[PDB]
Amino acid sequence: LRYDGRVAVVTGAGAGLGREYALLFAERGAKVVVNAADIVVDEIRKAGGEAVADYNSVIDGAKVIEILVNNAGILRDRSLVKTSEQDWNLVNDVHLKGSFKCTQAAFPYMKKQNYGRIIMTSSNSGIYGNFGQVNYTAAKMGLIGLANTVAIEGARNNVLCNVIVPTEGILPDILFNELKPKLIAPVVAYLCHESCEDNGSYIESAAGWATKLHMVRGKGAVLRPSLDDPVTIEYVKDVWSNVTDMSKAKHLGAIAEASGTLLEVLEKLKEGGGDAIEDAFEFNSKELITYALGIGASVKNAKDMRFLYENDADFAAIPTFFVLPGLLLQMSTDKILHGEQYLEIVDDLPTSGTLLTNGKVFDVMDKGSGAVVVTNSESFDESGRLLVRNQSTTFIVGDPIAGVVPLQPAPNRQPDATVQYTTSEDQAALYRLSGDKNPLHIDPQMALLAGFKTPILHGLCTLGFSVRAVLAQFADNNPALFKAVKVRFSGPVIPGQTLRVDLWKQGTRINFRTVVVETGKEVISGAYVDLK
Amino acid sequence: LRYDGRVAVVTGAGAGLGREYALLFAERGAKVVVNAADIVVDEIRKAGGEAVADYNSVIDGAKVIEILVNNAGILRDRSLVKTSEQDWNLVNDVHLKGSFKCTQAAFPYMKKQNYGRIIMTSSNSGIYGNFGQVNYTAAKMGLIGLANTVAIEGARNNVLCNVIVPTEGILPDILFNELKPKLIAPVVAYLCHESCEDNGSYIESAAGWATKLHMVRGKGAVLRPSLDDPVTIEYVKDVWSNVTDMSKAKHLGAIAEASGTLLEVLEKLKEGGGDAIEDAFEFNSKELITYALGIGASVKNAKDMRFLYENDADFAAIPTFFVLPGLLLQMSTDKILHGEQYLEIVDDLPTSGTLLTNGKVFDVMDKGSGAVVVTNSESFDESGRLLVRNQSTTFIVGDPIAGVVPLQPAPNRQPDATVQYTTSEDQAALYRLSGDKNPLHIDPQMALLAGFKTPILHGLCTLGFSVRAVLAQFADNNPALFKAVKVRFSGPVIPGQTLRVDLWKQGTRINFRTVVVETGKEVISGAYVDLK
Repeated sequence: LRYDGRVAVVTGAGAGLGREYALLFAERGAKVVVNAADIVVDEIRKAGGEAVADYNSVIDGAKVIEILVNNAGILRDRSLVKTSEQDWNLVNDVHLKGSFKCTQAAFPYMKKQNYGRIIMTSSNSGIYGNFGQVNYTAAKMGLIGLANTVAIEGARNNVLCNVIVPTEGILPDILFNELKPKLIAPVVAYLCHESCEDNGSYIESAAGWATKLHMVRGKGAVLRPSLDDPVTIEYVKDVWSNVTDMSKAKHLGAIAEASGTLLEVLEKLKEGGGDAIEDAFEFNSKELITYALGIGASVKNAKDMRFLYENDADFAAIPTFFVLPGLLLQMSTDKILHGEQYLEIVDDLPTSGTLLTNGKVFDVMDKGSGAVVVTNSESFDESGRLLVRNQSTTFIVGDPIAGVVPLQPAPNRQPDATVQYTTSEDQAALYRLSGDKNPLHIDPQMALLAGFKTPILHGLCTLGFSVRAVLAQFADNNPALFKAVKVRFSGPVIPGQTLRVDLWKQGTRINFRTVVVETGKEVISGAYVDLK
Repeated sequence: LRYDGRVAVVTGAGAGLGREYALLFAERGAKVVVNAADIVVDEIRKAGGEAVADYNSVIDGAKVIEILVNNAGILRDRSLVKTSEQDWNLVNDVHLKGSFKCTQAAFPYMKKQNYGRIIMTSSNSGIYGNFGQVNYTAAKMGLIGLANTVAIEGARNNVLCNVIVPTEGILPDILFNELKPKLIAPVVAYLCHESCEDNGSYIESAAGWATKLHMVRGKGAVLRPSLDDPVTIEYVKDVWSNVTDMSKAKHLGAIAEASGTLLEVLEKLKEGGGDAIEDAFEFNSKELITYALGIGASVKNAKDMRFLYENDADFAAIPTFFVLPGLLLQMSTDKILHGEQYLEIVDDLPTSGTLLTNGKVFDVMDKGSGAVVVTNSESFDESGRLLVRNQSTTFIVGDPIAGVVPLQPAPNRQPDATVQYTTSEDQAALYRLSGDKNPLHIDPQMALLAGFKTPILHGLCTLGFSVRAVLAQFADNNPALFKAVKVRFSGPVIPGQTLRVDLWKQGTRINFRTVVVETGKEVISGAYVDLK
């Protein structure tokens, strides 16, 4: 890996980092300008290489120019109140202004040639701050903003610009003896080679180790209940833990990205409001298979492999998996017997990704000794495609409007088919791993407090078993044929009990009901699956 | 939420952002200095408030001073080659130098009072870069490095410093009409209130929305095979995808953190070398329970609740769970019949966290038509406590040294106890979710290619069942009494088959063997558990 036919300019090449950038560049074929200087020139030459000396100050970069590594620097470390005009000025001049001048003078030559490699030297002191160094930390972070723009103005003509970040009392020998300039030079050298396509990077390096730094941005938070309200200081406070929550932080690539996300916020806020809920749902094959096993899919069934092994050619979710994002969001906060469920697949389903879901109360009813709340939820993928409609009906102890999906009673005749599934005693202990942690499905004491003699199976688990019976029986176990499910949860199932699913075929629609065999009791009623 | 007994200074308060910072501060009780100015003073006064005018330039901050929001600015947008002396200078002077001067003059008053709130104005242009703006982007990122140090020098006396980041052609009305200065003012106001303890923050805000930005740092990568080798450009290249891998990126709080991690790298490299492997293992109760169910723990057993429900007062891992970090790391790359396993718990086990694990080949042997590789692994928690020793022996078709843990043959007499466990047909389909995805435990075609007639259960799953028999039988199901396990995997188990574990008690040590009941064949041999 060489640098034949290349000219490199190193500022502050008299010593330290610069000096070693000089030697390595010459070592590997490049002809070098050492911007003190004479000692390095003669040493490069004697080692068998081509190089010229330069005595110019970085303020005067035009004469320097006539690869560019900006490395010259000075120190004038003072406290804040003790940092004078000359202190501020001389540090800002050599580091920031100087790098600008020198990059300025070199660029035309690099762009008209369609090849260029520029380097700025920043430091952790700039990145993090450091007591008693305002001038220097202002300057070295300034070099990052300089580079960010030099990178962009050079991009389309192969003129690239990156940032190198070279990291009392007594150090341990192993550390002190590895903190040497010779070990950082090759990172800089690689960032200045033809094969490198890095542009706008921050690379930290020392002691023969390197990493990349970049800025990330939190999800953040809207600062008013609606578009029709102002922003009050009291709201900013009440919402500050969300503003500064970095747990979902992301890196943006360019200013237009930073600018284009505001629209989304405003539109969301406008279409609905502050009485809406939002959350992220990450998944991969692991969660898909965990769920399928939770609802009884088994490798004893050849047709189930597709739901149980990620490398199967037909690997897919059982589509009721997509009740979870809606479910978890709606039970995460309160703004509770799960009584009815509706789920609509609207588009082809993926096998992984990061979903965005919303939550809105759709309808509230009054049933004497109780209230019914109908909650509507939509799930979208990362690019913004709508995947799922979730409508859930809850009863809170203690006339539906249009758009509330009604139940359909069983066709008054013998079922066309029946399917029996035995559940295991661990069915709920397994199903709850898909995210529904309610203690009444596992903890005897909490089940009792919720009015059950033993822990009961999740209603949505029983729905899972039922949709599986529908799909094996009427859709050849093809999940892409599933359109929608609607269900009333009408009774408790105990893990270990046996289910029978009664099915009636009526065109597109499979009516069904689910009975616990040992008691004779109905546990899913008024229910159907729509196929495609 | 008011600002009584507070004096605030706003630069560039004549218009825009500044103007509205002026009004809100006065609106809520503070007496204000509007640094054009007269129009704002008279308007603050008429609205019923106290404020004075100021005509001083930000370069001359001493006269301004006699809360500080630095907001004055200018624009001189030029291309890189077209940015002159006056262009660079005037933008750097008003933004960067000006903010310094003004913060400089105000600090003494804030520190000797033990109360202070300072604000710098940066921009996304600085943070990301923007074509044709070098002077401005250099300056606005410079303000971040300025603030980073002002924050630190003010911290111990309640003098806090934060950064506000206020975000052609035709915009949509909804966006254009919300991009107004009045909506950003309260974020700045909150960052300048007594209740706020934010120091060194970057807060982005616009259109009644806000988030926090911060710099993160990748795990990075060592740039040489050992401490005895130099760093070559060729190695930096070969290793560059690891250097710039941001998938494990973390935020550091201070420069000393950035500096203190280098030592660890050097020491690691020294103790061993480049012939070692490293990886991260994240877990919580979900993975713990997924694993316990995978090895047969069941809510039918009262003593198993502790392994199956996260809110149980005795919630714990079954300790063989901690074979996984070692296992996954060692099978992730090659640098394969699993023949023997050893696992030592060295310290109290947690129920979540992020583990660090290493991998080193300990011994290689030559067994005629095959080679034995003994691999050693250590797992540590986040603070650095050693939790696990993992020694695994593999056979690769086609004299052990000290420190290779030997097998111990069964005591020659009838077992003291026996335990029978039926596995389910889905045992491997479930167990593989704990991370061992080898297709031969699930896919018939791949099992065959690996020389098995049907998919076989993972050997480590069978070890799990066996240690469970040991713990229920001899340790009262107390996982904290488990010290170590050693095993030869001596035959295949098919999911659905029945296991019997034969146990012999001999003080601290429980010898055991595991037999498939239906065939009569031994599947775990030469094996023991050490208890505490």
